[PDB]
Amino acid sequence: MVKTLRLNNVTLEMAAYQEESEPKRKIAFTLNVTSETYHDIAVLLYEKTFNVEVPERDLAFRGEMTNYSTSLTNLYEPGAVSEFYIEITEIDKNADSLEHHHHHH
Repeated sequence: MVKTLRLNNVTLEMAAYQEESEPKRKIAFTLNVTSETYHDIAVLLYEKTFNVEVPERDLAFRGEMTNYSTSLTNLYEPGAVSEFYIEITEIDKNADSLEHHHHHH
């Protein structure tokens, strides 16, 4: 029961968590963001890579957002309002081959 879900230190709730376990493990969780902070969030879309960590199934996963899902939104407190898509595909090495690791870590 995937209730304890963390996206890079950020604990997350959802409404419709749906992961495709075959040909491509796509973690599609429906995040219902509310109109409270939705102002900036409407501008946010996919953004970055996500470190999906789940203690139950034991998955310290770092998948990529293909950024072409045609969905919007990224994070922020899930209430029960704007059901949005954050469907993260099982990361491939298709997108570039450079170890682009240097943000602040």
